Amino acid sequence: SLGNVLLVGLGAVAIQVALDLRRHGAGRLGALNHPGRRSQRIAEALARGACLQLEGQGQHRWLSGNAALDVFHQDPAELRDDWQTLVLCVPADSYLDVVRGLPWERLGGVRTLLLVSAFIGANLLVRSALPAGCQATVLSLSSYYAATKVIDETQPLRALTKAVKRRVYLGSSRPDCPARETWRRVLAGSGVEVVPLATPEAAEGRNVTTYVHSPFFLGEFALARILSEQGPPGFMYKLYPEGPITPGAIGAMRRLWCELSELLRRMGAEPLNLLRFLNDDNYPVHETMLPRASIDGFAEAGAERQEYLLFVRYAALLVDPFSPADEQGRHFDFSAVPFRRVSRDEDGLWRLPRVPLEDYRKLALIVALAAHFDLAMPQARSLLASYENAVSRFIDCQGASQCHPSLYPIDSRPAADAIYRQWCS
Amino acid sequence: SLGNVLLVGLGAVAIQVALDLRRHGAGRLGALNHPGRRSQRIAEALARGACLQLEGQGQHRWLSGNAALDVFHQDPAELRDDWQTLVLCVPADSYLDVVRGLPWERLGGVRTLLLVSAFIGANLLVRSALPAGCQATVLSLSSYYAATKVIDETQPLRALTKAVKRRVYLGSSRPDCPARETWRRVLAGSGVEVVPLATPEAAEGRNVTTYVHSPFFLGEFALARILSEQGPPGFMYKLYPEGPITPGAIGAMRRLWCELSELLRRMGAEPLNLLRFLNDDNYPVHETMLPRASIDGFAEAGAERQEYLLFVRYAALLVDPFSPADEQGRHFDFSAVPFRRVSRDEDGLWRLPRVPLEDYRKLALIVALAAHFDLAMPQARSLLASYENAVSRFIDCQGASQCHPSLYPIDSRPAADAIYRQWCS
Ligand SMILES: NC(=O)c1ccc[n+]([C@@H]2O[C@H](COP(=O)([O-])OP(=O)(O)OC[C@H]3O[C@@H](n4cnc5c(N)ncnc54)[C@H](OP(=O)(O)O)[C@@H]3O)[C@@H](O)[C@H]2O)c1
Ligand SMILES: NC(=O)c1ccc[n+]([C@@H]2O[C@H](COP(=O)([O-])OP(=O)(O)OC[C@H]3O[C@@H](n4cnc5c(N)ncnc54)[C@H](OP(=O)(O)O)[C@@H]3O)[C@@H](O)[C@H]2O)c1
Ligand SMILES: N[C@@H](CCN[C@@H](Cc1cnc[nH]1)C(=O)O)C(=O)O
Repeated sequence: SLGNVLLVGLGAVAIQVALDLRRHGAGRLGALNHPGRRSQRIAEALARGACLQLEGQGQHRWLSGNAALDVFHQDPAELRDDWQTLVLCVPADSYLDVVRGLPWERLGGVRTLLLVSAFIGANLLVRSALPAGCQATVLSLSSYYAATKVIDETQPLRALTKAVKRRVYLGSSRPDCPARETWRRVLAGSGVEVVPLATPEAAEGRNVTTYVHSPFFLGEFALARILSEQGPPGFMYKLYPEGPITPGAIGAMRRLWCELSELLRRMGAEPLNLLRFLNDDNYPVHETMLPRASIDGFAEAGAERQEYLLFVRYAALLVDPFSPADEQGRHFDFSAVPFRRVSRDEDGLWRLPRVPLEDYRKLALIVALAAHFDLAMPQARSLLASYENAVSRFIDCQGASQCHPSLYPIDSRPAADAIYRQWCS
Repeated sequence: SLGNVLLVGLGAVAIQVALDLRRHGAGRLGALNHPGRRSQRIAEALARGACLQLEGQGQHRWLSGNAALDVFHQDPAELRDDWQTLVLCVPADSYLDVVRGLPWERLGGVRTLLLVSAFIGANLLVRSALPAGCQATVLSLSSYYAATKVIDETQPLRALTKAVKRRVYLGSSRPDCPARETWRRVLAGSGVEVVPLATPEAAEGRNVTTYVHSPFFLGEFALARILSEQGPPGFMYKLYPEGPITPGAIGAMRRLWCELSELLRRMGAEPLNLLRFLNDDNYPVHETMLPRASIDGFAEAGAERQEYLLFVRYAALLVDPFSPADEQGRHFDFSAVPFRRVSRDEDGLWRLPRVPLEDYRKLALIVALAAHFDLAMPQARSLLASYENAVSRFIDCQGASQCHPSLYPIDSRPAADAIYRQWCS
């Protein structure tokens, strides 16, 4: 079945998954999280008798439950060969470090490894990093299937899920993989439809953040908010000047979707209809704003129409059109997610929030991979250089000695080269 | 050059105009307001010593002043022939009525008649009703040049100008007409730029409400709010579902602009660039939402681009992007102007607000006029039909005995025919 399940990285995602895993019945449930303040707080909470707790918000409160953890490790040396399934709940830009850091000499019994938020090439990269003869199947879930946050870092085991996707996709490094069906069931428990696809890259090409975060949060407006310490953070999904969404950002979104689509075709995977994907799998609007015919025909509609429809879609979501109206006729301000900004870590060094550091690193790797398929991806590269220039000016102003080295530019070509070699086996 | 000036319709517009007239320099100032409760209060206020009182709000505090009314009539037949200039400050739907009611055969001293909110064809309609040989020049202003309101019907001659337009247009029935220059200076005193055009219809075709109110407030969503009794009233300039703006309504806007522009051309008037007119004459947005080259090139853009640009324009104006940002990074909610709705009058009868009643009437005339130039105007007719069917069902439900006669069907063909006859003269 799933056997004993080890969660790697015990954050908001891991707690949602733990709930769904305990509904399905796992056998033993463990977690490994690298040493640090969070791990320390987790161990204290578990030692005081706490359990993982998940709160569903609003119409999701039916999801609420508690789940028990059998073992927690903040030290890989105590791991023994007790685990059949590994679930990576760490940031996706850390998958390589995490897979290299795992004690595989002690994990020979692992037969499945699930990437909960994969990107194009993640399955191949993880496999290139496995030890020789490893025969764990690697599974790529397209995106994390919910929106979950740890409310209060002082209660590190309590998370709140505010939203749930209608549907996600799941590929496997092993053809016709039986494990996909198990995960379909596991996630069905929280209301999500899991669509199995014949290839990990087909699933990885349906990672929603690659298509949305890249054009919106790697641009000038977003980085200016993110790299700022004074003034209001702005809003991530509002129109200029309150947020980053402009016709030019929408054009970037269209042009990058075309590039990513061509890469997926060159790796043997069917691209997606971006508008139907956003509307049908993530969050819809009314037929008056987006006609069903326009959604289904998006890929054939021509660039100007395509960009008009994407803009309408994001404008139509500035509020939640299905939320209840207030006394005055207003709907919930769905678009007001403030931007998280740079902050100083415990060593005094400036650090970047995961938006956009994670989005930058995923795209840099996808671009470097695409060069092996002779694909230049100029729109992706333009968004990379926009991020690089903004961060470089922030180091200039702030001083290098003040900045965590994750702010410096990272070389994606070794990883791309390992991905491509793995692909050509 | 203005001589003695008779203001016809002593309401908010007239008070503002009176003060602008006095700043420039005029003769005696008279007013003609037809009988009614308002004229009764005016008469008492005048008997108690009242003046015309203008107050400018905030920025415009410098507009404030008082002006004496030298004469007040309610009965057109009591007018003496001591008037060189007439200014029609009544609703435009009453221009024909007013001109037909005046004893022109003993008003041979009138040299100028100014229509303050002239619709397409208004100049020609007014001239239609003048006696042969009448030598008065008819001037057409594209629209009233401020936003003005009598605060309290208790102090009937005290008005509040809360804002002043950027620019209006003025055309004259007399080619290269002198009095045009005089009125340009008079209104410039308020801060508006007045642009003389070569014919009356060139100016009449630059009324913004014809192009915006028609598609937005004659549609199904706006009428459902306007005819609504209970529930929140909604917002005139927000997107569906909080307001009437949808891709479909923007399509209506583009198509109606096409139809109006062809009518103007057949009438000898150069039409306008809708996008340029909205941005430069009404409220601008930043270059990143609407590039100047896109604004200037709008007429030549192609229908899909044009519709996208129009939608961007209204979406960009959901908040005032030039308003100061608050602590949270939000701008002023410029789009939350609630719909005014039907209400019972003095006699208990349901009345429609000026929006959309005056807009329906203006558009009905334009469509009837256009038929004489062999122009079907199907978009305009679809909007008229939507209004008529909605208002017709409201009468069905409430009962005609409960509805004011202004809600009943109208036939604008007799006025259309006279405009056309005068135009062919
Ligand atoms: N949360 C969401 O709703 C959401 C939405 C979309 C996508 N995602 C995806 O899911 C990922 C996880 O989100 P999350 O919210 O669960 O994150 P999170 O709460 O920050 O948790 C990640 C966990 O992994 C550990 N971790 C972080 N960085 C690591 C590294 N370099 N090496 C090893 N362990 C590390 C963390 O511990 P420390 O804090 O101690 O490092 C923490 O326990 C996101 O990064 C993204 O890829 C999540
Ligand atoms: N005020 C603005 O800011 C503004 C802005 C844009 C457009 N406009 C346009 O300009 C027009 C005038 O506006 P307003 O605000 O001044 O309206 P108002 O306050 O209604 O004033 C109209 C005045 O004319 C009188 N009147 C109406 N019909 C008449 C007739 N046939 N003969 C003589 N007097 C008559 C009214 O008397 P009763 O009340 O007794 O009928 C009233 O005193 C409006 O229709 C409006 O669409 C005004
Ligand atoms: N949040 C997602 C990215 C997709 N966001 C949604 C829009 C949205 C979310 N909240 C307010 N608007 C979208 O673009 O369709 C993720 O990170 O996976």
